[PDB]
Amino acid sequence: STKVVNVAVIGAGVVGSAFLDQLLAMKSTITYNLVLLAEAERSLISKDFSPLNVGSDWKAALAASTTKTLPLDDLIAHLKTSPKPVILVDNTSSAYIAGFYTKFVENGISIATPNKKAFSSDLATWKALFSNKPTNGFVYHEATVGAGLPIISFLREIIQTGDEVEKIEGIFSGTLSYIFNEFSTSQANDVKFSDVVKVAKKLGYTEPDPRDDLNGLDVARKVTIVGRISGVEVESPTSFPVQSLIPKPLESVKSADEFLEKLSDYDKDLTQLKKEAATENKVLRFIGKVDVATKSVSVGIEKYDYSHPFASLKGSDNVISIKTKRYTNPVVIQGAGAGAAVTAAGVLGDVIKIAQRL
Amino acid sequence: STKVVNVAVIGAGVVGSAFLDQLLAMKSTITYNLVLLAEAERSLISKDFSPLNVGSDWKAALAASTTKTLPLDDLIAHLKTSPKPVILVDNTSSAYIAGFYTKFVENGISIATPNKKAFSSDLATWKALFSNKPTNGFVYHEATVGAGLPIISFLREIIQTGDEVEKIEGIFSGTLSYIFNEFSTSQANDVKFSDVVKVAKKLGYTEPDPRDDLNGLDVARKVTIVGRISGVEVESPTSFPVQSLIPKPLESVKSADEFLEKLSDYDKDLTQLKKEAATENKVLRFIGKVDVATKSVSVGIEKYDYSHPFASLKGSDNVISIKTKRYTNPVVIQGAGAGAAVTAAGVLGDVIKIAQRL
Ligand SMILES: NC(=O)c1ccc[n+]([C@@H]2O[C@H](COP(=O)([O-])OP(=O)(O)OC[C@H]3O[C@@H](n4cnc5c(N)ncnc54)[C@H](O)[C@@H]3O)[C@@H](O)[C@H]2O)c1
Ligand code: NA
Ligand code: NA
Repeated sequence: STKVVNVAVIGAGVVGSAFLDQLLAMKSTITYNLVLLAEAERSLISKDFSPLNVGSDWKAALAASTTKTLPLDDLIAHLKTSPKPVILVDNTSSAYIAGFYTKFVENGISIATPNKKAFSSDLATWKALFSNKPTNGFVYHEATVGAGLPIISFLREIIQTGDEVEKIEGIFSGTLSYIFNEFSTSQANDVKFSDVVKVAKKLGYTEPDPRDDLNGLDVARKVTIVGRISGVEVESPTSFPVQSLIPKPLESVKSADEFLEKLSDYDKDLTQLKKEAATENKVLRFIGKVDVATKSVSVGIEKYDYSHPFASLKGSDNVISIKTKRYTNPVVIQGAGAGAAVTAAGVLGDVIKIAQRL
Repeated sequence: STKVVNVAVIGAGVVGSAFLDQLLAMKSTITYNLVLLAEAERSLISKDFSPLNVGSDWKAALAASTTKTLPLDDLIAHLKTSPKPVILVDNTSSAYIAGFYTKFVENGISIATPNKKAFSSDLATWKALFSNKPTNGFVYHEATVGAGLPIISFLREIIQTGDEVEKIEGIFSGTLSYIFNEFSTSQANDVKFSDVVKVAKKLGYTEPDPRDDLNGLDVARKVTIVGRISGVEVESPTSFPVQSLIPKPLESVKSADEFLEKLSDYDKDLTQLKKEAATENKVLRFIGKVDVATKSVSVGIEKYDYSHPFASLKGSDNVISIKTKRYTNPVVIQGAGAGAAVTAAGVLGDVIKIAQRL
């Protein structure tokens, strides 16, 4: 519905710029007018709400802008006056922006985003975002868990029709999936955890500092989200057991490059844990888990039989196994769970779901 | 104020019945009014367009009605009269009703359905899926391929995003998935093809006459749908290779129930193939296949290694493997692809998409 929608983009980084390219080249019966292109420093803004005149080369326009990005209270005071429904696309991982979601929604502005923040913080924030009071903006966050795979929309659809989630488990980290798919295979191999890690870092399958992947916070925020969708009132990303791969108190002691070279000093444990699993004919994988019956959520290493689909993941795919009252046999979804184009497409897909809803 | 959508249902069988229950139970910010229900010669029609007063038990109310079922032309006329957008839900498998789809849509009546007829006939009939006219209802057929799994919506989504499907292949028949799951397994099986069908027949996991499942026509039906969505203009479900499982030229004979009793005479070929695959650590599966580059579509048996996702299916499960420009590694979606509840949930899932879009 509404043949004309205004899109307000925040974020022009790795995911953000692919998103912009996809949004600006998309052909549809619905007209999507870009009215904001904000970055940390500069920002493009249509005071008019008419489409920003950038053709398909927004980078030169943005680079040439000396207008400072508006503080969110100012941005909303402006966007709320749009003559057509507005959709905020938050392509950042900003706590600051996330902190403003509720005010966006309350001002009738919808949100499409991969930012996990607002969905993995306060439990009241969460409820406020999905209240759907009249005229308030709709909030879509498909890309928060599983990038562009059809996961969250599928869960929400299912729950709406009356189905009930009972158990979920999955590998929601592309970096950790890669590491384990390499570190623990069916074939017995004496590969060290430290070697795989720094190898992953060199190939670039890691955040600049691998510790931002090994701590499990990323996977913990995603399970917080999936758990709450499943009806488990998870308090926070740290209110349940989250097994960190960062070697014990030798953690918040080091500093980047130090951590890496210092890591090899612990391959002992994982080598022996992997061995015991190779005894029980299982492999090690890093998972996120939800159990609604027991209202128990968790993150960490778990063993999986060689037959299990988790042991045959290709590359660094993500996977979610979903058991509900109706799907007694698991619904299993695999595929890239990260990557610029695929993640931006999931966000774009969310923009399309909102555009038809408005 | 509250958005309202009137729902008109045709068919209260295994699926429709689950659909109706789910519909009357669902709680949403949008109000769905059941304004018409038709099953065989009995219909419940709210001449008022107010929600049918089915009290608690809609079955008892349907059975009590003395209102005859309206010819389709009179049904359309009546529906055009509704004060609110109407969504027709065809829970039949009728090629006759299917034949009236165009009339419904060009008259502003939307459609949600598990009925594959209209989508798997000739190509020109399929082309009539785009709102050539601005007063055209929508057409959703999610449950036509893979029950309630997120397949068709996912395919259409990424395509809109700019992605391009290159290859697809999956198990699309619940019955045939069940049969091959019993017949060809990883753990040294030994059952006769003959026996797998006879039992699937008694449990009612196959059409009253399993030949309608073995001729492979149904998967060809769903392949025609997927292939079209993928940009391959499949002429019809019989314009491409389809491997039939009804024993050689010894099908166009039997009086039907005769078939089952004479089937045990040909378990040889498949028993051989079965053994061979096992010898190779592979399993046998009946699949559908589409290749967009070569515009090649087909269905039939294929072998898969024990660790392959197509070897992890349970009972009536089915799967689809999608390789796209962005997903070099396929995203694989699996789970129940048949069954009252899950299918009805797929249809209601579409009813909800349409309602939000209206
Ligand atoms: N990189 C991946 O593979 C991947 C996979 C899934 C999800 N994500 C998520 O996608 C989002 C985008 O990540 P990314 O890789 O593009 O990060 P990035 O750092 O490359 O881009 C972030 C952008 O946000 C801008 N920004 C930050 N704070 C801002 C503010 N207050 N106002 C305006 N602009 C602001 C930055 O200037 C930058 O252009 C994050 O939420 C990330 O967690 C990333
Ligand atoms: Na996702
Ligand atoms: Na489906």
